[PDB]
Amino acid sequence: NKELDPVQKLFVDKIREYRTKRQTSGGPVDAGPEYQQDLDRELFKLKQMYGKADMNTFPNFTFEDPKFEVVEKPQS
Repeated sequence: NKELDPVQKLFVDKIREYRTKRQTSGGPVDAGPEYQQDLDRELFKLKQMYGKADMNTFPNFTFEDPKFEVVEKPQS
């Protein structure tokens, strides 16, 4: 495997589907027409956490799913 197996690709195409929604028209970074470099850097951070987390925290990379509904109330 060079740098993308027959599946990992779907991942990069998943973080660009959940972050894309957050974009809308007002978020982090200038968010210009090619801010993708700021969106990939954020999603790229996951691959780093998954490398040590072993996907033990995320049942299937959610970051939006309702599964988060566990303790919604505290400021945090």
